[PDB]
Amino acid sequence: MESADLRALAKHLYDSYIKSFPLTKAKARAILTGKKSPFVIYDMNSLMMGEDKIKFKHITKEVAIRIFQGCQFRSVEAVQEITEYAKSIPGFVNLDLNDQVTLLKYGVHEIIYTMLASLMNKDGVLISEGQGFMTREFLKSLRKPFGDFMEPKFEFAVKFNALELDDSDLAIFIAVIILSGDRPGLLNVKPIEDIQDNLLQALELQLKLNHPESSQLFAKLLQKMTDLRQIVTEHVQLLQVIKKTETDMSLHPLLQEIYK
Amino acid sequence: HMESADLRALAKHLYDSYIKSFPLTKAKARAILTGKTTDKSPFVIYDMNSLMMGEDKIKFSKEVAIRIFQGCQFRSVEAVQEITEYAKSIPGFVNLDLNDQVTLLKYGVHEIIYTMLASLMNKDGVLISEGQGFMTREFLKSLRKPFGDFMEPKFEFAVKFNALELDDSDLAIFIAVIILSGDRPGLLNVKPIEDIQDNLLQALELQLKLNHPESSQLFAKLLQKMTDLRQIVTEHVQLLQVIKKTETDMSLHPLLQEIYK
Ligand SMILES: O=C(O)c1ccc(-c2nn(Cc3c(Cl)cccc3C(F)(F)F)c3ccc(Cl)cc23)c(OCc2ccccc2)c1
Ligand SMILES: O=C(O)c1ccc(-c2nn(Cc3c(Cl)cccc3C(F)(F)F)c3ccc(Cl)cc23)c(OCc2ccccc2)c1
Repeated sequence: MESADLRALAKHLYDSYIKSFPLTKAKARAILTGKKSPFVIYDMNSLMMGEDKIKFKHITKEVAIRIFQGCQFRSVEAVQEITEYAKSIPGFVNLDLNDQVTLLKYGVHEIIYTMLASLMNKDGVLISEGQGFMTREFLKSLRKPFGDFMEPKFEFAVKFNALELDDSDLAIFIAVIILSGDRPGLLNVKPIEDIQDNLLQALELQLKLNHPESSQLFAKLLQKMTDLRQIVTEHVQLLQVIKKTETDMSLHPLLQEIYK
Repeated sequence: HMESADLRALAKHLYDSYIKSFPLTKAKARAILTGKTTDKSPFVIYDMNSLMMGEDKIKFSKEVAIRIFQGCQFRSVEAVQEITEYAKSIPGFVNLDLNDQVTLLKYGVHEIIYTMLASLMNKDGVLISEGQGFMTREFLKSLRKPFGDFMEPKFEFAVKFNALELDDSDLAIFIAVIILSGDRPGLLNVKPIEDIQDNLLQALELQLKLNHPESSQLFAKLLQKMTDLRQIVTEHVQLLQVIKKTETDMSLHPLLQEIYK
């Protein structure tokens, strides 16, 4: 590829990434630092006032369940956002339809965790397009398996955010995740890896121009995909504990199907 | 109101999801029904013995009409699942109130099943087991007690509906328009549902015009078919409640159980 083409590909993805995702990293960092202040959830009572404040649809019997299920609601929303962005990656829509489904089926969890760090600091997480803020303290302190469902995400995000990537970096990074040629059941891997080679090239040039003073940031960011695979697995294994433990969770079969 | 280029994009988006979500497309169904091919020919079920040989051919305990009736329930549940997956891809649907999401599907899945079952039908019968079987209308109509005429209303609608000669790219938008109906009982926020339907209706009008330029007023004719569906769903529901209060032997799947509450 030629450098001018990698600049063009990077700009393409950044523009799409902004249109696809409601709350950008740049905007989220403005809210967390205090630069319109969000509503803060730190305990039982402020949660009760919050679902009365903005009427969170993710939030509205037991508290720890309602919070867990609110993550699912927002996760379903996010999957669709990623699916739209995926269509703007040059070459993606020309792939075999089964392979498009396969790449998204397996990539979304890694991409959600990555983008969830954009909404997080060491003390909590933004919610509802940045109008809320749920504290790490409150999440960590939830009961039984829910307390320890939330804390691993924060632990990844604090390390990941130490890289100080911006939205133009992340757009290419997320694209690289989607075009992973090692997902189970892919029919035609060659054109997928061909796109990933171009995206990898663009990420490399992007990180060098946008962080010239950061030695081997490219390599350091590819090593975070090691983390991602591990956390996604830990995440999956945790869901199956709730399914086989919680008699409270049985919901509406239709909702169950939406969240399948 | 949108720009034509944006409506074509929405049409292309929905057709692509429809392909990804529904295994047996109308295009594939018509190829098997038309024949000519030797690699796709179905095994045909027209009586007791060919049904018995059929479960040995296609791999499709108790009484025949029941086993047949149960084969429809199984496939309906799968259909509910497929429609739910398609719905999530409709831009804006998953962003709606959670109650309304459930509500739109509760009432819409039957109208959509009937519509898409027409794709699997001609005047003589229906494809089964992902198009590997074909059961004759004659055979269904001749089932006993209340089950005989349980199957027949579907055929009556399908023969008329297939006369519009829609293809999958048209049906994709049509199905979406059905789901995002703002006049379903118990919806909390009709406005955001209606704004989505305006976009889907806009997309449908443009799609039908480009893809059937010589089909005068096909848009309006296709909306007048949404009238039929509402009537057939009611007759269907009322017939199940007869079976439920007659066959205590038989039992319904929880997903369908809930949809009719
Ligand atoms: O606005 C966003 O971009 C956004 C994305 C992700 C989360 C979120 N998801 N999950 C669990 C999870 C993950 Cl991580 C990945 C796939 C599927 C799921 C699951 F289980 F929900 F299905 C979390 C677990 C812990 C935390 Cl603090 C956040 C998440 C999100 O939450 C914001 C949120 C937190 C509390 C209550 C409501 C909403 C937002
Ligand atoms: O391949 C498909 O996409 C497909 C979809 C629908 C049917 C089918 N369902 N039903 C009854 C029904 C309806 Cl209509 C809606 C909700 C719930 C139910 C019920 F009662 F079963 F719970 C039928 C009644 C009459 C007819 Cl000829 C078809 C159907 C279907 O059958 C194909 C089929 C016919 C025989 C044996 C096995 C499968 C297929």
